[PDB]
Amino acid sequence: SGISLDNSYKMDYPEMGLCIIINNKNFHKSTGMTSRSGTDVDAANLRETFRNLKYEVRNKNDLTREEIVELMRDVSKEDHSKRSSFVCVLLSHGEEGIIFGTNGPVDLKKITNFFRGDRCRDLTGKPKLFIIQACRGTELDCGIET
Amino acid sequence: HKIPVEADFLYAYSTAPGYYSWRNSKDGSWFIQSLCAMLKQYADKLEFMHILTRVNRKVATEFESFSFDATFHAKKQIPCIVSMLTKELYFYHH
Amino acid sequence: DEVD
Ligand SMILES: [Cl-]
Repeated sequence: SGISLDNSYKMDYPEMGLCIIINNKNFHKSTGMTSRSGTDVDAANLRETFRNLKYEVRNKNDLTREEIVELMRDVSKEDHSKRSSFVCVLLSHGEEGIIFGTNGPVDLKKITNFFRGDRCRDLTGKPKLFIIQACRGTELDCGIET
Repeated sequence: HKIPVEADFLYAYSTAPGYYSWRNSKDGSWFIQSLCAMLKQYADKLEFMHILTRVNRKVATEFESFSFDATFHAKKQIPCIVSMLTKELYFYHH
Repeated sequence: DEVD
């Protein structure tokens, strides 16, 4: 055939892939973390938005740190051979490098490690997107005019 | 050939390293509202990094906090695209 | 407006 280029990911597999949305709104009292009012709005916007991109969306609410890790692990071991990509949206309290289960924090690196090129071979070479609505610290941006 | 085990990840963070991230209890988070709007308007038109750059500008320009507490009033936010992708990503195909 |  004619000349070919391959500067863009193949996104015409039979499925776009999973969109996992972890929406943490209510935290165990002993953590001292406040309820994240308005996050259900986010979860619904994301669900609809990625539905229209033809992602298989799964919304999960109020997961402990243990449930987050098991869910990432389980999801990483599914058959992704027919899926173009993988998306994970995390909505929660956080700090630099960290997001919070309802009962305490999870290292971001621990979540993403399940999908490493060598540990999730069905996703090797395929885009793995992590979208993170959470603190990365406590600095505030005062902005500048114009 | 091998590829790096860290290749082909994209981390779309809502805020710069070290910073608070803002969420509106009524409208949702600045970043997520902006991300969905820009995906809706441009997913059939722009490559993903260019979509996320529109999200950066939307959050940067259209939002500013309002607080009775002077420490938290009038603050701004810039999201943070971290890309280890090796190709362009279009959500549509030909 | 609240922070996360
Ligand atoms: Cl809510």
